[PDB]
Amino acid sequence: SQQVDKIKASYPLFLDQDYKDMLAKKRDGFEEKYPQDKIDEVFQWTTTKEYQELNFQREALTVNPAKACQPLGAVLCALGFEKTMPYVHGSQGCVAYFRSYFNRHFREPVSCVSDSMTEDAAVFGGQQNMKDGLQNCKATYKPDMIAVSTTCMAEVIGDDLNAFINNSKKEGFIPDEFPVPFAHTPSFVGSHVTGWDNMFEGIARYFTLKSMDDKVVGSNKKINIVPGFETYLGNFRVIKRMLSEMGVGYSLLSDPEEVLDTPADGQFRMYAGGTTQEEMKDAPNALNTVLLQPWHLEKTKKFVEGTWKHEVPKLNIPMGLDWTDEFLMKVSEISGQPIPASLTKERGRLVDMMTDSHTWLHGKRFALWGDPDFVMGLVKFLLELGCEPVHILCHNGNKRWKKAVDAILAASPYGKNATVYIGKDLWHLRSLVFTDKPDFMIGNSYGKFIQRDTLHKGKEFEVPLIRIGFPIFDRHHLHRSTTLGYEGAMQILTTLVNSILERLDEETRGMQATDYNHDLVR
Amino acid sequence: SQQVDKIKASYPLFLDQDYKDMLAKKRDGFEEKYPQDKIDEVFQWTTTKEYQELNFQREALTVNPAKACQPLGAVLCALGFEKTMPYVHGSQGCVAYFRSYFNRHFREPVSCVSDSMTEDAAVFGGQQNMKDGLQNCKATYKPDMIAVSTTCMAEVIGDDLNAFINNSKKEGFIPDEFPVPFAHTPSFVGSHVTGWDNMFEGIARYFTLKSMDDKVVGSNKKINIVPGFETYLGNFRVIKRMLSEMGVGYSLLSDPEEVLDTPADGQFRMYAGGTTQEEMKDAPNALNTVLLQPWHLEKTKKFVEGTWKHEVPKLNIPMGLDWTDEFLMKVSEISGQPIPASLTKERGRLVDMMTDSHTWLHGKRFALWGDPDFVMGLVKFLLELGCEPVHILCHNGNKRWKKAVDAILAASPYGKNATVYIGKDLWHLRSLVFTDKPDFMIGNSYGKFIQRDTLHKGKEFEVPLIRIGFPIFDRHHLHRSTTLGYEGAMQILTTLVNSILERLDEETRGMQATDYNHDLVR
Amino acid sequence: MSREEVESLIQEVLEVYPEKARKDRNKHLAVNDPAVTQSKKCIISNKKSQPGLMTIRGCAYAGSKGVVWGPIKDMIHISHGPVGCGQYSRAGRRNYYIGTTGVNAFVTMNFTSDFQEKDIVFGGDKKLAKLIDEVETLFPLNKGISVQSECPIGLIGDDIESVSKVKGAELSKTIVPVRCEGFRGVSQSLGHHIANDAVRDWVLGKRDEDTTFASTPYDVAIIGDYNIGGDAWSSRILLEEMGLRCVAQWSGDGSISEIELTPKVKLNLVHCYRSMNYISRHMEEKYGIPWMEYNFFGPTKTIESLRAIAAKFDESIQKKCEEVIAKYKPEWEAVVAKYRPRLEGKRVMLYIGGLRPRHVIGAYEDLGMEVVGTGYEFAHNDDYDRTMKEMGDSTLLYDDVTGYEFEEFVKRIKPDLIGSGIKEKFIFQKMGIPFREMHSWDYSGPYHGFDGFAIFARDMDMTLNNPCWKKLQAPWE
Amino acid sequence: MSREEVESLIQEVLEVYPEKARKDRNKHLAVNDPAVTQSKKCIISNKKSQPGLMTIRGCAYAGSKGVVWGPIKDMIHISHGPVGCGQYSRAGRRNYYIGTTGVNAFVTMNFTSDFQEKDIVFGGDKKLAKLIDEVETLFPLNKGISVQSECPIGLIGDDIESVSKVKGAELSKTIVPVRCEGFRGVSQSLGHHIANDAVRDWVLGKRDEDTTFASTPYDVAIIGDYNIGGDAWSSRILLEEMGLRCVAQWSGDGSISEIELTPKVKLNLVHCYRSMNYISRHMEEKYGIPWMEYNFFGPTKTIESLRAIAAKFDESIQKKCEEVIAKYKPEWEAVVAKYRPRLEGKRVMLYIGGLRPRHVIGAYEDLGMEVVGTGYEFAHNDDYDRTMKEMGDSTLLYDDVTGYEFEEFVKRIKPDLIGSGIKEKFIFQKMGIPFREMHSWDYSGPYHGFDGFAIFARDMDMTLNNPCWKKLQAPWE
Ligand code: ICS
Ligand code: CLF
Ligand code: CLF
Ligand SMILES: [Fe+3]
Ligand SMILES: [Fe+3]
Repeated sequence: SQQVDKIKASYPLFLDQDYKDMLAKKRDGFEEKYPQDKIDEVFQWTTTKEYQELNFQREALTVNPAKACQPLGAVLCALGFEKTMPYVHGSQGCVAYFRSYFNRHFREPVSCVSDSMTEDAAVFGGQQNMKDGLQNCKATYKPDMIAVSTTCMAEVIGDDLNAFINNSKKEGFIPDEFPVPFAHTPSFVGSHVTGWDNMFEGIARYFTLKSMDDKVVGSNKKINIVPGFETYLGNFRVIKRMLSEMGVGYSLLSDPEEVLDTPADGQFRMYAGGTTQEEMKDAPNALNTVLLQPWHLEKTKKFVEGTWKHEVPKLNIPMGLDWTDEFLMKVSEISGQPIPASLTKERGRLVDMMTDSHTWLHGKRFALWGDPDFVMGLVKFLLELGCEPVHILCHNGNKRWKKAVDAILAASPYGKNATVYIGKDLWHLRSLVFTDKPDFMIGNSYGKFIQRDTLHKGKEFEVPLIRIGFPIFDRHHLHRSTTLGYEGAMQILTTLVNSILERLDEETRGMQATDYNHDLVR
Repeated sequence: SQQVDKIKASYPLFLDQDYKDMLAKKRDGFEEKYPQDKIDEVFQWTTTKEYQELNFQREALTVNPAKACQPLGAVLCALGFEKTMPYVHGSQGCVAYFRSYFNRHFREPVSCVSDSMTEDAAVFGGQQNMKDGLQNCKATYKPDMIAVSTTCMAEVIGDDLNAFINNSKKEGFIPDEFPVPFAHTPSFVGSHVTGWDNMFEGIARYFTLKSMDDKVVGSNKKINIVPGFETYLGNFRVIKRMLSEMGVGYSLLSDPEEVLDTPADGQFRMYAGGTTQEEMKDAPNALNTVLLQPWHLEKTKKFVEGTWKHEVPKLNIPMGLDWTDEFLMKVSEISGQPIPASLTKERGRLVDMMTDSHTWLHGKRFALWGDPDFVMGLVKFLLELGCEPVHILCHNGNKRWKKAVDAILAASPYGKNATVYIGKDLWHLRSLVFTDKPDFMIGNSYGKFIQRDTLHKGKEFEVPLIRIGFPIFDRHHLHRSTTLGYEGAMQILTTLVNSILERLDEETRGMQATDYNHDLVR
Repeated sequence: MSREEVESLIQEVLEVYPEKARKDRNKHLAVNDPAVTQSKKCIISNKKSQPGLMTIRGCAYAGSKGVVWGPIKDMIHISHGPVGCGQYSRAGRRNYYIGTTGVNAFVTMNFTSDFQEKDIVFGGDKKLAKLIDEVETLFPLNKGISVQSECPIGLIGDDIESVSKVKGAELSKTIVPVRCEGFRGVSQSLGHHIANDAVRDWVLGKRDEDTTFASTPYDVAIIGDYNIGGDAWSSRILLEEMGLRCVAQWSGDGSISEIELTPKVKLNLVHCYRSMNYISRHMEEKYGIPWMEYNFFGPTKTIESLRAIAAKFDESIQKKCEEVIAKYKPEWEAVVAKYRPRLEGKRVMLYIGGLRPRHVIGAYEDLGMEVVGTGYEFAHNDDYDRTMKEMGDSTLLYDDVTGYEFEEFVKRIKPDLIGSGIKEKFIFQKMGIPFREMHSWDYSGPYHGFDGFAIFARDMDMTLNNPCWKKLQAPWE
Repeated sequence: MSREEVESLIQEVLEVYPEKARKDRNKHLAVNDPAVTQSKKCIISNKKSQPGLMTIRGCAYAGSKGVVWGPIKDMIHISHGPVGCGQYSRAGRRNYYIGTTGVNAFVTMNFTSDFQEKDIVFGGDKKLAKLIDEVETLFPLNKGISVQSECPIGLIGDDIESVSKVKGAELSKTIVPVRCEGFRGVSQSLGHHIANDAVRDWVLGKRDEDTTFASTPYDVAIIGDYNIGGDAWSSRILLEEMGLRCVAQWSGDGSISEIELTPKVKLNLVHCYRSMNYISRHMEEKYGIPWMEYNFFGPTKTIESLRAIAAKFDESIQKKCEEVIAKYKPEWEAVVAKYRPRLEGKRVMLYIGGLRPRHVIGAYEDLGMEVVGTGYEFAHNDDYDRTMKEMGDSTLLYDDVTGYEFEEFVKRIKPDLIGSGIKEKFIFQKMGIPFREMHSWDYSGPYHGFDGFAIFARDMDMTLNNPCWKKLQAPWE
């Protein structure tokens, strides 16, 4: 039943008594469900130290991963270039999922094609698909560049991307001069960040390897900036804004901020903004190249150092106070521009908020996850705030990364209860937040299910999720936020302290029980 | 008892068994408390339509005001001029409260002096206090200007500010040409926004009334901007930013943004930034003057129109989409500068956000409060979003304002269930959210106590607070936010949709009960 | 527009293609006729996609894991292969269920063998077998396991069938191998078929020799309602108020036991022909159980389908059918009285999967609206047959529509509303065209039965008449 | 710093003033000397503030409504006059309580007569009478009303005493007139006095003729602990573990019944002498009830004070005193072992109201910290008497310190920690000096008793040794 003037969606509709009874009869009649006592008992068991030991013994089963596969990253990288269509040589199913995944995070169109390889191509190779695909894509969506990655099918059968593209040109399906950079992006190696790296390196090689002879380091007086896999629009914007305030010439290599934030003004724009081909061709003439997320830009680094000869400096991700300082200082050294009054002030504003909020932030315990550069920067800032990052999880991280993070933890008393985990998943993390309970989780939308499980044990056991990372699907427009630089540290601080105070408010709202501490002023 | 390794503050300390038992004995032995049954019965009664009727029959008693007194606003106006000391002629207790009221909102120092009128000045007037007060102030804190307002003591006794200040100069306590603008600011007339208007109009008069002869409208090619009583730092910033983007010469008259946001860099700065005396003297040479909050800038308008001869345009506060459009189009017409590509794009990004979040916003019902201009801007934006503002309360509003809001409501189908209340307080609003329950409140910190009362009746009756307004004492750094312009509209929309989604998550987190609708993607 | 104006529209759009894609796509675009039925008179379907054209289509893994198997709540489903497939499909589809997730239900979880390069080189079978033991230990209340094959599994010669038998017998558990590799077929569709065969082969027959189930003349099964936003529960309540006993409901909110009891029912009520007809024909062939299609989308269809279902039973069910129709009458007429005036005259273009493009037409018509275009990602010619008689003369039809084509058709036809998928949504919103998600129901629903119609109407209205649509043009342009 | 450097600093600071303020301020600034044990011989207090020097002081209304009367939970207090005073003082002071707010308790609510111009002209006595009736209708479980006069009440010649007498008789209800107009006196101090006189004349006597209260030899009252962050509850638990019965506790978490029962007790235990000595003297003279000061701030003072309190009774209580001491010994010893190493040798400057500037010194000493400068807003010479002996030689003392003085003293003494109020906090933070609120306890507490010391030590540590303080200089400056 519905009341026409007060219509109910699934919640709270199926709470009506007639729906409840129906659901009861369905269960008891035909589902042959384990009794409620047994369900409770197994639940309890999954929260124990005993169950956690078993869980951390897994070798073959992964449950609830905190990573995705390479070509997703290859696509995002490609979208950062001027009128460029991403193109994933292999199976189309992969492509439907890349686009959806990004649509839901950015709440924007996301343009990408496949060449639709099927059983036929499994046996004879994807050569024909590639020829027809390149010709059809160019004619239909009129890109200035097509950037090719691969799905795991195309990798497993050893399709030769290089030869296939050359032949397409030889046989006249697309013009010789038309840009078609490519990269092997096998889903069974690394993760999405590794695909970003592979694709970028492939695009840089395409435009510069054969033309190194006329290049002179420094000649164009700019710094190249490579952002890596980045899903906050505010992080492209802050980097540009800080360097513009400094009067530093720069080139943002892969800049998707315009194409992922077009106006709703009566037309669809398939392409917008993005790094120009002229900018990629001229990039070797820069003074140097800075990598914003170095822990997934290794291949790009070797190319840049080995072929362009830039002495890529040793910088962490510009997150939190010290590392944003170090980024700006390094940029000043390379460019010869002084750090200006505006940024000095902004820094001091960050520091002021830190002094204003330290009492509520002090000692607070966090479980967190994400990609490796983002995770270590959040870790650093948390220590700078006097917070304790106790469960630090990076599913797509490595031994070398872990060691560097361990060293960051050992340099601060706030690190002493922290453990770093690599190769582990959100089911491992679930156990951790039961056996060694933090106050909060910082993570993506998949964490909402861990919060749910904790609450089920009891209110006193609940660990609330603070959404920072990727993907975020269950809130709106948070992709516009910023996590780098002073601006980003300002946003993270505000979110962290207000989440703490919101929770305290919830715990002290009971009248005549806990509202003695329901203070107007905090 | 404490465990030294896990120390407990008041919450949760007094929930320990020994404290709970001690608290029970205090009550049973000596507090002669009404029985719990009677307390529950009287609570229920305070939620009823019967009690709401008695409540709205009050003529003499005010309970939980949503306004403050004139001089608070005068101080904030004065804080907005270069090296200026606000100075309140009257009793010092007022000043301690003004400062600490602002300290808690901005988490910043607030400088203001009193001339400490006592019982003796009650008999003989405050003449001597003014003379010694001005001299002591000038020598001790070395302001470039002292802006004088009054407390209610000094209004009632009838102190003649003009004479008192003239005598102070005549007798050599402060230099003859040292600027001492003044205003009468009676706490028993209007409210804090009224103090802001009176102070501003007194300052504009001081610098312009007697030098009008050489002024020519438009000769400086600027537009004057009067912000009014404003406690979001972003609202100052956004107006400057937008005008700088259009290449419009402008002059922001009363600009406290710097002195309310100084860096923590090792020195305390009593004064920072602010409108110079030269900009106040030259203000009559502008093309026109735009009042950002006209419903509390009436006296300022009379002065600007009567003495400066500016044709102050009929613009609402630039909040939400249509009124930011109108504001930019009026500034374009006055200045002859076109609206640039950057702001057209920013606008369409706001509409894109509205398209992306309209399904969750639709039909959502709101009670809200604040100052008149801010309240009508919020109402207007809510209608543009497809929301229904059902309870609109403005304690310091007047009948003409209310008629303008009723017209706004009548022009949208979303206003059909809306009522506007003036002269009513947050005890009146408490009744409204019980008897005609909305989904959320939008207001200041005082509303956390209405949310508490709603929840006491039962979870199904709870109405969550969304904190937008002044003062906000129980979150940190929200005073950095923006409510004006496209930027401000973007921040409010985001805050509104995510409050709705957050609350749906809370309602759907019960495993095997409501979590069928606990969706990853929203 | 007249037939001719559409005909020339299709030609103008095709001019951009190179010859080969041009000739193919001509065959997948058509105009509907007043007399001519039988699909192959005017349009082709269920063919390969032309490379590089931005098909909206997914893969056979989507059809099998995401669509048929994934919703089954008390089983654990393994995305077997590398990490992406199971991550992108984690909880994207709102196939609602009742259970204690991570304990006795596992729908919104992502279980995977997360292939590394060692698993490509040596094969995944030993990992699969270790993975199954780890599942049994950590999730002891699972009632069965499915192995959903991603692309590399077939290509490197793994034998999931053998792992599944060996571990099945060793552990006395149902372990279902499914060869739904994404390079098979051309779309989600082949994934349906493969998933049905795996149901047939490994689960459906488990109680063939068992006779303990106490049956009645009124036992039915709801087959191929995936319970999006609770759709299936809104249909069920109506079937039971009519006096039928729904013994099995799958896949939405479906348990493995209910699948195993399906051969015991008297009638299979099929929501989605495209996805479940294979298992439906196999059950008639093998158990003598008849099936029928039904539609609870809008009051008109719901009423007609309740009558047709009742007619298959005795007079007592037919009488209860009339009591149900009379009870809900004032409710749905009040939805009409309220929302029809607000939607009368408005034009809709649809693009969806294999059923909804024709199945939702009646509900729009109940609200006075007109469907001027529809099409399917992966339908077959029998779907198009049923579609042409449901659509008006001179309307546009499109199969495996390309991104370019959909944009261009819309620019020219200027529908008031578009109902499609998430990959389509934000494109048309930017073009100022109101858009409703017609897979996910835009996080709303149910849309089935009478209770569903109330929500469906609210939802078309809130979006079609929203104030945002008037605001796209800046006043200085 | 030596005596000569401090005195030199004092004259250096006075340089900026005009001669009149200079001469007055010289008398309010002193260096302590343990050679003179008599307040007056060194410093002047409780005089008018110099105009325009940015004193930190409040008014008599703050002293009476904000401090003494407002905490009383089951009475309604009316801020009678214009809208400001009641608004700025709404829930800014953390006088914690147990009750059902808006129903039987009213502490954090703001009740006002909200004067308009007409009430200035015709007077507010008729509006006060109507307000009283509206209050009885809407808040029927209130057990009393006070009327807290703001500045204009006395200045326009209202007679709130007459309204209170006539309305009290009509309704058989306690209505307490309080002439705490903010222009009265020089500070919050006279407000204390006026509010104690009002308790005396209108409430404290109500049960002088009743003999039903059953007494015991161990009955005490806690007078003038306002229960900031729960301070009085942590003090109370220790008195009850020691075998005393706390018949009354006011004004924090205080009821009107327990004020009226106070004359029944055997001893008045006084936490704040400054605010409550007036009533305590009145009770000794009229009822023969002795009183004593005590300090439960830090274990040393807590231990000494428990012993002194116990000493006023028999052996059985002294025995319980030593048991309470042994019980908490391990807890406070661990707090010291953990935090004293982290705080040892660090130097603190204080500036607070009328008690805490001397009262909290012992707690800092228990953590090995040194108070190098203290001062009061509104203390009298008997307060400076007790101070000089608790402070070390050559320490700075300041009375009604101006903003300029406090900032210049700090710049030169360079303390490691400052404990003052909200108006001071953000100043010194900017200058890089760790700051703790010593009125509000920075939203923390309690700080009283053994339980509060734990909290107190954690707080000083978290702030003094916070990593934020190393970051104020940009590395490139
Ligand atoms: S199964 Fe099919 S694409 Fe019949 S694969 Fe698809 S939940 Fe669609 S038109 Mo998503 S043949 Fe169901 C469908 Fe229809 S996932 Fe849902 S909406 S009625
Ligand atoms: S058609 Fe194939 S079954 Fe279908 S969705 Fe594509 S792989 Fe999977 Fe998986 S891990 Fe990523 S998303 Fe791929 S490239 Fe390999
Ligand atoms: S010393 Fe006087 S009793 Fe004290 S706090 Fe000042 S008024 Fe009040 Fe009130 S309304 Fe405002 S704050 Fe004033 S100017 Fe009148
Ligand atoms: Fe968008
Ligand atoms: Fe601050």
